[PDB]
Amino acid sequence: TTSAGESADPVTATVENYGGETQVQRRQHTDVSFILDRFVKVTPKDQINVLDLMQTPAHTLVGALLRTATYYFADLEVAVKHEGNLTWVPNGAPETALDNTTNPTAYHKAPLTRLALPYTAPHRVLATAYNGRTLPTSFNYGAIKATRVTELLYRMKRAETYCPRPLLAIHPSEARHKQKIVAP
Amino acid sequence: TTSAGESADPVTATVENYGGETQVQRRQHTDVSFILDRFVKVTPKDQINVLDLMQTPAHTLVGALLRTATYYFADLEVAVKHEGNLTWVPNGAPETALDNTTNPTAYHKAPLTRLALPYTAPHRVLATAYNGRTLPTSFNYGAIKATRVTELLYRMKRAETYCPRPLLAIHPSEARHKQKIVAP
Amino acid sequence: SGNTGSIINNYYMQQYQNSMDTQLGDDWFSKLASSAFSGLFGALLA
Amino acid sequence: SGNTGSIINNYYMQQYQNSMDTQLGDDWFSKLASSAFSGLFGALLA
Amino acid sequence: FTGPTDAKARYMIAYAPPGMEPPKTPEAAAHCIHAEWDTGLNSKFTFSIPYLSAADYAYTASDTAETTNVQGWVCLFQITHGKADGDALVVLASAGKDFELRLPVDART
Amino acid sequence: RILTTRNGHTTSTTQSSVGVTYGYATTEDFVSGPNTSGLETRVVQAERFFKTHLFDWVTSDSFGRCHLLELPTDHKGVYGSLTDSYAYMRNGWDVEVTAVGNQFNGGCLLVAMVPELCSINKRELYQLTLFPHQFINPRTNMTAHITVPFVGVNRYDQYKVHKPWTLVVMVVAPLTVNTEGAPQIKVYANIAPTNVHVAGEFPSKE
Amino acid sequence: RILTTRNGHTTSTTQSSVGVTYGYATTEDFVSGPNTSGLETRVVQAERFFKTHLFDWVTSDSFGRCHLLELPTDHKGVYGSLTDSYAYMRNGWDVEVTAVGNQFNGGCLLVAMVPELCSINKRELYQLTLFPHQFINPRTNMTAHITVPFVGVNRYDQYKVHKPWTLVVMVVAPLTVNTEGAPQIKVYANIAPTNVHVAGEFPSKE
Repeated sequence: TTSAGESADPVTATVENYGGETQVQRRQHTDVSFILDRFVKVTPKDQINVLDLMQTPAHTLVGALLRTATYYFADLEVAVKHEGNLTWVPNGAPETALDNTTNPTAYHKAPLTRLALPYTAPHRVLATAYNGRTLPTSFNYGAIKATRVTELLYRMKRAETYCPRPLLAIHPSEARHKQKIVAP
Repeated sequence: TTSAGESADPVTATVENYGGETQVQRRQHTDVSFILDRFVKVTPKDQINVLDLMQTPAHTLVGALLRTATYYFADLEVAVKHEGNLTWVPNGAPETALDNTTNPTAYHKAPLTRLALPYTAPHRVLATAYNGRTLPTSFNYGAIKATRVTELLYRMKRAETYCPRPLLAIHPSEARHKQKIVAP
Repeated sequence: SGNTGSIINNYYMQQYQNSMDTQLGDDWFSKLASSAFSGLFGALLA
Repeated sequence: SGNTGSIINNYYMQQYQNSMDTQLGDDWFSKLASSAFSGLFGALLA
Repeated sequence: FTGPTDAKARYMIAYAPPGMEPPKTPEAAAHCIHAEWDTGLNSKFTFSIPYLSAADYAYTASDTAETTNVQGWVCLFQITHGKADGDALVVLASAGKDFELRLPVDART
Repeated sequence: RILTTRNGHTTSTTQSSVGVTYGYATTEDFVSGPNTSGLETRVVQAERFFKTHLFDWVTSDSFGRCHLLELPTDHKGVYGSLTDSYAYMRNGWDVEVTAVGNQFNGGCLLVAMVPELCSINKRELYQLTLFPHQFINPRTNMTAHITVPFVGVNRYDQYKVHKPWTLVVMVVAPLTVNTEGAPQIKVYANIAPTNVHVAGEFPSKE
Repeated sequence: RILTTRNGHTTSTTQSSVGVTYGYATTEDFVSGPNTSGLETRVVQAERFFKTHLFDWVTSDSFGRCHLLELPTDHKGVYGSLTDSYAYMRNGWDVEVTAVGNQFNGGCLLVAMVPELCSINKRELYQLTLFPHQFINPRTNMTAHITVPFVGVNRYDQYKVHKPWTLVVMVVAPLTVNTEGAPQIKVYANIAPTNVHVAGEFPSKE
């Protein structure tokens, strides 16, 4: 298949060009909503934790894939291991609210607390990059607080992604990046 | 019933030949799916355990019957006693993935964890023998890891078997293999 | 189908409970056993 | 819609389980990929 | 192709399957699945590397105990050229119509 | 009981046939799957008989003495060259085994086609009949004929690293000569690859 | 003027095509005659492009300088093995000849397919256009494409003793470089056997 390379119009040659046959493909595993819909661990702070998806480590599956979207939307789920009661507060709340129990507060129940939280930002959508490095403080899902938080996991629900950005694999020093693969 | 013995065409004489009467038979207990669909214990390794049905001891009911099939297919269930969280990883995964929590990870819950896992090999079917003793490393159901695994049980679901192979009973030294049978 | 005995539908979708089979384009031993010769090869007296 | 596999309706109302979207007045990349040229630009011999 | 209008060349791309060392010359590679093309008004050429393997799926990662590549080699040759010394041929890669990825895994990286 | 088998431009006729045993199936499974991306082709020119000596059955051989022949084996014809020109292949086998003595010999051989045979133990020989097979009993016949399809965890194979089938001949009852029988019986095999398909053309050595 | 030619799992694309010259016929004559008694077969796997360097066209070459390539030539692929496995063969040729310099070179080459060429004399070169041919003129094109059928006094041939076709490339106007043209032009051939049929299988070397 020859074409004008300067154009940018996508070109997709197939094996039929030399007598082959294109097969069937099932791409459920690369569906955006599906792939981001799983828990990812984040290292927490002792007490006040602002819920911010950018805390996800950039090399993790969720962290890397989220960063390939410049704008995104999603509801949220958190699983938290904590001592004492856990209090959540919405986007825009005064930090002082974290100590008042009428704001969604989950009483301790071993071994952890799982909660479904709604998108709560004033923007129609959030971003992973903002040309204004550092993101506006309004880019968050509220905050939580407990006597001590030991584990914090995020899970994106109903995710939507806009405008793809670079996604980098590891750069090998050798001809191939070799890893020990699970084997009996 | 006389016939050409060199042929190999199955011959099944009946008691009717001498005036008897063939009865009704119910063979649900020798159905392949049914008989393999039960847990079998395997001795585990402390931390990393590659899920491999060939780990089943050859003399056990499940181990022996599985080995009478050269090719087989099945989904899987595992019951595991472990300390810390249990992480499972699919066939083909880098061993390093066993430490990342976004891969299916079950948080500890006494007294054990039971999980349903899908067939995940790149082959249309797996084998109990391969003429290439030793089996290709791709013949597995992924791997699990925990701080310490104390018990591991496998259970084959929706099992399919192809091409029967030898199934041996114990060879007696006497005229009959005698065992103490449960009695009041 | 094997050793399962619940009368209620599984709470989870089939797509999650098990792997899904795909098609392209006791079978053999059952046919072999069923085709077995079961009579007498010769003539029968009384 | 994503990684969810329960066959029963959620016990809680949608209005509580999730935030509710509002209207005003794979979309783009799916269309872009589907519009890809997939042949030969010239004449074909045998 | 990125050379000037008075630079011409003819290239060859081939796919050499696993099981034998990859070809070192265009003549030897001719026996593999391959395509040849030259420069002109259209600067771009696209070629589909076929999926050929014993199993229905291949691994994305490469095992450390894997010395010789399991899936073969892509071989880009230059048949000849006309005053194209130092000119650059840039190459890109994209997924084909039936490219498929399955079994998500978080392995670090 | 005359049987004539034809594979390409080669035929084999026997007047002491006991029929043919079809193993595991009557027809091959799908030859065009996603693993070859429609690039596979059939090579009819390779579907013909090639020959090989197995062993000499003598009176001193006792029960359990066996001979194994992994397939594919060394082939110096077109089928053999295919394994050097293509990376992936698949084919079934049409197997004819011969043991000619006379009707005054006694004893018995069992010939079977066994998949994935990584050596077999003594007690397992007692159950070799679980595999596609046929017997050679001098009082009745001198020829065994078995036909099997391609099998394997993969739709196509790499014969340089894997042999799906193993032909096995085993003595079940020792050979007897009794004054008028043949003093010994040489066992030969006449084999033909069936439905051979190849994919992934290799480069040359130049 | 883009032309893509496909022969088996091999393709060749040119953006400077002048079309294709069909020599002596558009289709092959009968492939099944009485001389092969219905034993002939087609080998599709051999109908693909193989390559070879011809010569380097330099400014010192003058009118009449030619290069001959008898067909079939040494082939290290499946087509080549066919000549060692079968006694009789026949096939046509799909020929593509390339001479890449740039549009600032001058001069001209004539490429022709000539049957039964037992050397040609100087004056006869003036009439080389009587044979299937095409010119390569740098100001216009870099590729010549000719397609010819099998020819001969016999319906099938024995390539070990006879070469029905000879590819010939001749300089008609000497190469000029003029400051901006390529300093020299290497001439290459991309050839594919067409409609290959074989008959009379040979024994092996074992």
